[PDB]
Amino acid sequence: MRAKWRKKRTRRLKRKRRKVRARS
Amino acid sequence: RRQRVLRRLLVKYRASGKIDKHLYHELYHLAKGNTFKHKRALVEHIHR
Amino acid sequence: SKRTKKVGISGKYGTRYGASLRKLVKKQEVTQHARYTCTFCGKNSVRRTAVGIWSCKSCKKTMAGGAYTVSTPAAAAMRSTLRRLREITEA
Amino acid sequence: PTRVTYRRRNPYNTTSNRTRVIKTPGGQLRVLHIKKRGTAPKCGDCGIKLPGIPALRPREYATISKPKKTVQRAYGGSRCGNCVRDRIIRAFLIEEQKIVKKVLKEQSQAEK
Amino acid sequence: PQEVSDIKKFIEICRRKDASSARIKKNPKTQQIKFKVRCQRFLYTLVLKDSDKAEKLKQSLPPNLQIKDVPKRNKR
Amino acid sequence: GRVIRNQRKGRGSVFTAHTRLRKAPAKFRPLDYAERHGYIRGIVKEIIHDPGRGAPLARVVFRSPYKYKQITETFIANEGMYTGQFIYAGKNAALTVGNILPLSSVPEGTVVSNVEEKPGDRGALGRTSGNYVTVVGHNPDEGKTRIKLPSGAKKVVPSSSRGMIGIVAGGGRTDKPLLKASRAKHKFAVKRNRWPKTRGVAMNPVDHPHGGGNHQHIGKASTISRYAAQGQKAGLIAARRTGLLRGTQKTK
RNA sequence: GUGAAGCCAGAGGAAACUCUGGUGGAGGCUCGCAGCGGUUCUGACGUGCAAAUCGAUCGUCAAAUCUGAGCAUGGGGGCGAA
RNA sequence: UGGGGAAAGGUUCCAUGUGAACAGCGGUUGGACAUGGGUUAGUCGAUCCUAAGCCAUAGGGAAGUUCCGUUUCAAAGGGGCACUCGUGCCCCGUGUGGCGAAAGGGAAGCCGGUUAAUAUUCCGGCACCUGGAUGUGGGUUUUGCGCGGCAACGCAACUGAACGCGGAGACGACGGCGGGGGCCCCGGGCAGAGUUCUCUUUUCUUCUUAACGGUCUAUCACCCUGGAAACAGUUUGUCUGGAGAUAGGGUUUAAUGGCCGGAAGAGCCCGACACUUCUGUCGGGUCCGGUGCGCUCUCGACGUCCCUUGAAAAUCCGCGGGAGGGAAUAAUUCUCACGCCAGGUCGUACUCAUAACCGCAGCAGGUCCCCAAGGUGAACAGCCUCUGGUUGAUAGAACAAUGUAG
Ligand SMILES: [Mg+2]
Ligand SMILES: [Mg+2]
Ligand SMILES: [Mg+2]
Ligand SMILES: [Mg+2]
Ligand SMILES: [Mg+2]
Ligand SMILES: [Mg+2]
Ligand SMILES: [Mg+2]
Ligand SMILES: [Mg+2]
Ligand SMILES: [Mg+2]
Ligand SMILES: [Mg+2]
Ligand SMILES: [Mg+2]
Ligand SMILES: [Mg+2]
Ligand SMILES: [Mg+2]
Ligand SMILES: [Mg+2]
Ligand SMILES: [Mg+2]
Ligand SMILES: [Mg+2]
Ligand SMILES: [Mg+2]
Ligand SMILES: [Mg+2]
Ligand SMILES: [Mg+2]
Ligand SMILES: [Mg+2]
Ligand SMILES: [Mg+2]
Ligand SMILES: [Mg+2]
Ligand SMILES: [Mg+2]
Ligand SMILES: [Mg+2]
Ligand SMILES: [Mg+2]
Ligand SMILES: [Mg+2]
Ligand SMILES: [Mg+2]
Ligand SMILES: [Mg+2]
Ligand SMILES: [Mg+2]
Ligand SMILES: [Mg+2]
Ligand SMILES: [Mg+2]
Ligand SMILES: [Mg+2]
Ligand SMILES: [Mg+2]
Ligand SMILES: [Mg+2]
Ligand SMILES: [Mg+2]
Ligand SMILES: [Mg+2]
Ligand SMILES: [Mg+2]
Ligand SMILES: [Mg+2]
Ligand SMILES: [Mg+2]
Ligand SMILES: [Mg+2]
Ligand SMILES: [Mg+2]
Ligand SMILES: [Mg+2]
Ligand SMILES: [Mg+2]
Ligand SMILES: [Mg+2]
Ligand SMILES: [Mg+2]
Ligand SMILES: [Mg+2]
Ligand SMILES: [Mg+2]
Ligand SMILES: [Mg+2]
Ligand SMILES: [Mg+2]
Ligand SMILES: [Mg+2]
Ligand SMILES: [Mg+2]
Ligand SMILES: [Mg+2]
Ligand SMILES: [Mg+2]
Ligand SMILES: [Mg+2]
Ligand SMILES: [Mg+2]
Ligand SMILES: [Mg+2]
Ligand SMILES: [Mg+2]
Ligand SMILES: [Mg+2]
Ligand SMILES: [Mg+2]
Ligand SMILES: [Mg+2]
Ligand SMILES: [Mg+2]
Ligand SMILES: [Mg+2]
Ligand SMILES: [Mg+2]
Ligand SMILES: [Zn+2]
Ligand SMILES: [Zn+2]
Repeated sequence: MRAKWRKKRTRRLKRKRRKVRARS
Repeated sequence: RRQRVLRRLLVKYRASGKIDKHLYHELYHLAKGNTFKHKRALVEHIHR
Repeated sequence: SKRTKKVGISGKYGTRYGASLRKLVKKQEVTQHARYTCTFCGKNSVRRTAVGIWSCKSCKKTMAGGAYTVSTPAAAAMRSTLRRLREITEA
Repeated sequence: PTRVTYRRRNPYNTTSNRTRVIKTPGGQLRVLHIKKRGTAPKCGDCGIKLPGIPALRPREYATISKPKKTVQRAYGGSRCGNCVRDRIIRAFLIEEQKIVKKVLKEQSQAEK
Repeated sequence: PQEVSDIKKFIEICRRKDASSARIKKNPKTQQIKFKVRCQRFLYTLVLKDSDKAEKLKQSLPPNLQIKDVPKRNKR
Repeated sequence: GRVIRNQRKGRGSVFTAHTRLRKAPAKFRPLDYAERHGYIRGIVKEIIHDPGRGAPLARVVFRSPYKYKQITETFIANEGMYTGQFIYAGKNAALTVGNILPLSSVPEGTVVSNVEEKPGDRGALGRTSGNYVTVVGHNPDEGKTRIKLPSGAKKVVPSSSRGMIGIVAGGGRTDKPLLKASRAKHKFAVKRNRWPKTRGVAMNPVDHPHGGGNHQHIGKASTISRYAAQGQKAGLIAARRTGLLRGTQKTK
């Protein structure tokens, strides 16, 4: 799969992780 | 047209059982040569 | 039912280019359109693709040969010379 | 027997201006512009078309799920499967020939 | 447009946040009744051959969304 | 007068070479450590035909001794090579058809092809359909080898030059007549702009030295001196002799 | 319109090989529409429709055939089947 | 001499009005004159990529305007992470610019209606693509990254970094043969129309189904059992078979095929009532078969010709490999279903020619393409007709010579 497809998926995971740390 | 008519008839005879494969194969090459003028001439040759 | 007495394959040229010139080209055309037995699979299906390329229609092997023949007398004579020279001298 | 016309500015028949005739629910004869036909992918070694994979233009393959684009085995795409069996057999026998060659050379010629 | 095969999941479709509206069309000549619902992306259609079950279906679906009758010769 | 035809060909505007359909040039591998001391082998993938040439080309795939990849090459194919064949290159390579090994590791009397004038220039001599060169003798001290070229001349090359065993494929291409004006056009239409060609005697005096006249004739000796100004060399240049070749040719 | 290689069947012969009927669809082959070209009437017009056109009659027509846009060669230079 | 376009023209397009001038006669008419009006796009093009080719950079020539040079004797690049905060770290490295196609390569829109003048854009209905954010359902896991089939392979999902291999984009001319859509042709039925001194169960017209999806199927090829000479299968055209045929049973590439949605609510054809107009309302019908060396477009399997073998790049996917990461009460980097947001810039009127372009002009000249009905006939020949389009080229009277054409 092309690189932009992989960058979007890993960027999503990073955003989800920061929100959890901010909440907890 | 004539080649298709003769070849179609021979397939019908073999499946039903009127002739076996050894006579079928010989008649096939006889039809490729200009031997049988029409459908009636071919069935008459089969009877003999 | 032979359709020709002597002209043969080079009958497509009609009455042009002179009798002698048609004979030389016929000598070379006959041998390039024929079929040769494969040296690998053994079937009788090898035909020329390019000016010096021959390939088998069954086993898909491709070999480089002569212009209008699978092999040339000069090239054939060299394999025997090379084989004979190599094996006695080094063995 | 009504005649038709193009619907775009290109007036030439240039292998990218492809049309087919349809009849519309309004009882008229029109022209509908269509794309080109996809080609089935071929095998890596032999060069024949692989079975079980559809034929589309190169861009549409990005919208289809993975299981529809492959076959569940080693070298799922790009290899027919007859060639895959040849690889398995050829690889196994070659290594076995290597074992006997080294034992024969190491033992029978380095015993001194 | 997409078929809904049976009754059970059609009411499931109508119980969605984006089910804007719905309508009923009946064809007297062929003795057929069609139920259509309009969602965000598709327009699901349910086909009923009988007429008795049509009455039960009309009242089972949620009362929030509207139901129409699709008269003849809709005005432009 | 004006500029004659054979003076214009040097400007390179219309008389250039057509190179759209040619993929790569034909060369050996660069001289490297592996091929100077041992040998490496590669697979023959395809036998292809490129326009404007006889002698069908061959594509060979080698590995890389320093990096995780493989390199494809392009050779001139000797008669008898086949797809899937293993061919070897190096100093210790075996002596079979298709191998590439330095000219020193070769007995006298063998025919080779694509011989390097100097070690490392990747092929200069004997690379046309059905041609080859022959080794004659060695000089183990001050290493140098005598060879015989297709024209008959003899040459001495350094002993480290390379060559590929066998005869260039393509055989006797030039035996059957072209027989048709169109066939000649197709042959040249993929090489250069040199067909057809006009006789100089039918031109006008402003165009060519052979010029005009009330009869078509040259008017003066057709053998031109070796040192003449450009625009004068139209004819037999620096001819040693002339006429039908009856006897044998002393030069060798 | 003509009907080259390859293929099928029958007949003759000691053999080498030769006859007859079909099949097939090769060629800078051929008659002939559109296109392209421009032989004759030394026709029409010749202060013309036109600073090269019009009519009848003609040459070639599956190949060295006809053609659009993009790019290159510039004056003692270019290009030229001359 | 019909219906639409490329180059070129630039308001010639539509409405209302008009004395002169122009339309080689007239003129109430006009492509003329005067005053107003008209060209709506995430889906059609440009924009993106490269071809022949052109021009910067490193360097060398020339008194100089400038000439050569395009990877060349160059220290020439880009990727990831974390910090309160930009300014701090860590890998890889052979290579490293732009311009150049409205006919090449290429993500995505179809039907109905509407204006004096535009619409694949505006209105109504039903869809799709790319990019960016996020939640529910279902899936997987305590044997940590799914099951089934001998097999070809199947299904709604079903981890995969560096580096590497392969496929698609991606390609000639001609010849006969077979399948599909459209058109033409023949028979029956329901409506309306023409003809009728006599004949004709007669002659003519209407009877339509889009994009986008679901489901069942269609040549080549491939897999399993088995083992062929009294050789067999088989094309219009002799190719195929112990390197595994015939035969029996299976898997799969390819709808412009059948049925259902969309969709009869639409469009079209008749009949019966309403009336200054703003205005209409309500009834019925919208079927069933046959034929072929027919015409046109498209797809597939074979074959012929070459000292001729018939472009490149952007872009997209699969595989080899195993870096990293992750649950037992939830976690989850699940390419599955549904849902949330956004898509900028310029062109779009009209002619394309015996009057809108070039020939001094409203000139018998010249200028690249798409669609293609009936009869006679070998036929895109010539001659007659239907749909659609014109009836425009200064006119009236007489019929000597000499002319041009027949
Ligand atoms: Mg990658
Ligand atoms: Mg794996
Ligand atoms: Mg050289
Ligand atoms: Mg020339
Ligand atoms: Mg000459
Ligand atoms: Mg002269
Ligand atoms: Mg002179
Ligand atoms: Mg002189
Ligand atoms: Mg003479
Ligand atoms: Mg001819
Ligand atoms: Mg003309
Ligand atoms: Mg005259
Ligand atoms: Mg006069
Ligand atoms: Mg004339
Ligand atoms: Mg006459
Ligand atoms: Mg004539
Ligand atoms: Mg051209
Ligand atoms: Mg000057
Ligand atoms: Mg001069
Ligand atoms: Mg001068
Ligand atoms: Mg010329
Ligand atoms: Mg018009
Ligand atoms: Mg008016
Ligand atoms: Mg006037
Ligand atoms: Mg007047
Ligand atoms: Mg007036
Ligand atoms: Mg007007
Ligand atoms: Mg005006
Ligand atoms: Mg939107
Ligand atoms: Mg587009
Ligand atoms: Mg843009
Ligand atoms: Mg770029
Ligand atoms: Mg420059
Ligand atoms: Mg400088
Ligand atoms: Mg550009
Ligand atoms: Mg294009
Ligand atoms: Mg819209
Ligand atoms: Mg709309
Ligand atoms: Mg999306
Ligand atoms: Mg869950
Ligand atoms: Mg993988
Ligand atoms: Mg192309
Ligand atoms: Mg058809
Ligand atoms: Mg007909
Ligand atoms: Mg009827
Ligand atoms: Mg339908
Ligand atoms: Mg249909
Ligand atoms: Mg079978
Ligand atoms: Mg329906
Ligand atoms: Mg209706
Ligand atoms: Mg009605
Ligand atoms: Mg007819
Ligand atoms: Mg056509
Ligand atoms: Mg328009
Ligand atoms: Mg036109
Ligand atoms: Mg004109
Ligand atoms: Mg006709
Ligand atoms: Mg007829
Ligand atoms: Mg006609
Ligand atoms: Mg008109
Ligand atoms: Mg008069
Ligand atoms: Mg008179
Ligand atoms: Mg007269
Ligand atoms: Zn073979
Ligand atoms: Zn394979």
